Amino acid sequence: NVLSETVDQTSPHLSAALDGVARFSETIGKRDEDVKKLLASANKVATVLGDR
Amino acid sequence: RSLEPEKVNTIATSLITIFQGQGGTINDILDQTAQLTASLADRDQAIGE
Amino acid sequence: ATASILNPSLVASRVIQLSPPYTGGPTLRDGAVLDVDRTQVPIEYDEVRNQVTRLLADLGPTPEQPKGPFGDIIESFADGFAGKGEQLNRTLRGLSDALTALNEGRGDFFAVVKSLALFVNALHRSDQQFVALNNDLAQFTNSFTNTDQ
Amino acid sequence: GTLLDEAATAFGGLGPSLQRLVDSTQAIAGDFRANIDPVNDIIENSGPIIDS
Amino acid sequence: SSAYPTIERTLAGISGILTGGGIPNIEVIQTEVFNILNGRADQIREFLNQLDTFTDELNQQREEITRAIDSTNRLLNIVSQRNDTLDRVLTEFPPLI
Amino acid sequence: TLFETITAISEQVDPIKLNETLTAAAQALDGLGDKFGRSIVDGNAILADVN
Repeated sequence: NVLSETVDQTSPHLSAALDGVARFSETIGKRDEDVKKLLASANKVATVLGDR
Repeated sequence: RSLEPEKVNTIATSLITIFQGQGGTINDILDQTAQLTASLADRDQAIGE
Repeated sequence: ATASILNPSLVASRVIQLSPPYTGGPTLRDGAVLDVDRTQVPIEYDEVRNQVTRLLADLGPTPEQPKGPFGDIIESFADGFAGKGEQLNRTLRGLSDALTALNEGRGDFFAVVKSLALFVNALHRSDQQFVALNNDLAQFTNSFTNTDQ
Repeated sequence: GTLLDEAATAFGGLGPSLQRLVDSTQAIAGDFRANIDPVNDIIENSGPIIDS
Repeated sequence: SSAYPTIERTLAGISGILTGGGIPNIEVIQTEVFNILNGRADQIREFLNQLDTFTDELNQQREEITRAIDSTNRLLNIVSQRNDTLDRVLTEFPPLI
Repeated sequence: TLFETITAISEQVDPIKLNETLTAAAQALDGLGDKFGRSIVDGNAILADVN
C-alpha cells in the first residue's frame, strides 16, 4: 500500500524530472572524451598550483 | 526459493520505514531537480564552449 | 547424517531417508541417537491448507480495498508509469553515460580537489593583502602612464 | 499488460548501462566521502580570495 | 459457444511463464535489494530528507549558476582566442624571470 | 472459473518482455547491492556535511 500511494503521489511530477535529467545528462554524456581530457589537464595544472 | 520469509520481511519493514509519508519530499525533489536540470541544459552550447 | 521423513507422493508409505550419502570419514556407529536438531518431517496437507487460506485472506481484497494490495500496486504502477517508458529509458542511458564518464575521470577530479584545497587553504587568509596588492599595482602602473608617450 | 509493456520499453537492454551507472555512483560517493575535508576547505575558503 | 480452460492449458501457460520469463533472476534481484535495505532504512529516509534540502538549495541558486556559466564562457572564449599570446608568454617569460 | 481466471491473468504476462525486464533488472545490481547501500550512507554523510 505504501508503494502504491507513493507512486500515486509522485507520478505527475516525474516526467518533467526525467526530461530535465535526461537533457542535462546528455549535455555531458556526448562530451565524454573532452571531459576526461579536461580533468587530466586540470589535474596536471592544479597539482602544479597546489605544490607551489 | 525467492519467497524466503527473512528477506521479504526485512524488505517490507525497510520500505515502510523509508517511504512513510515521503510523497511530499519526493515531489519536491522531483520538481526542484527538474527546474535545476532544465536551467542547466538550456546552456548546452555554453557548457560545450 | 540427517534422517528425514518423506512422503513420496499423494498416497504412499512415508520413509526415513538418510540424506547425506557416505563419502568417507567417520561413520554412524551402532546405537547412535539422533535428536530433533538433525531430523526432518514432511509438510503435511493441513499446514498447506492453513497457509494458503491465511495468505489468501490477509493479502486478498477487502471491503475497504476492493482490488487488494497487489491489484492496487499493479494499477498504480501501470497508470503512474504510462507513457514514461521511453523517457525513463533515455534518462537512464544519459545518466549512465555521464556517470561513467565522470567515474573514469574520478581520480583526476579528486586530485584536482585535493590540490585546489591546499591552494585555497594557503591563499585564503591574505584577502586584504590581495586587495592592497591590486591597488598598489594600479597606483604603480599609473605613475608611468600619465601622458600618452 | 500495460505495465509489462512499459517495463520492457524502459528496461529493454539496459543491463550493462544500469550496472555501470550503479558502480559509478557507489565509487563516486565513496571517494567523495573519503575526500570530504578538501571539499569543505574549498567551499569555506574560496570565498575570501574570489571576493578580494 | 465457448470452452473453459483445462487444467492442462492452465498449467501449460503457467509453465510457459515460469520457463520463458526469466524467473531465476528474481531470486538474485530481491537478494541484492535486501543488501541495500538491511539496517539502513532510517539512513535512507534521512538521506531523502537531506537530498530534498540540497536540491532546493541548488535550485535557489540556479540563476547564479547560469550567470557564472555565461561569464566563464565569455572569459574562456577571450583567452582561447588569445591562446597564441598565452603560448608566447609561456615560452619567453620563464627564462627571463 | 479458477482456471479461466488464471488463464486470463497468464495471457497478459507475455514472458518475452518479462524475461528481458527481469534480465535488465538483475544485471543492474548483479553484484553490487551492499555497495549501493553504503553509497547511500556515504551520500547521507556528504549532504550532512555540505548543506
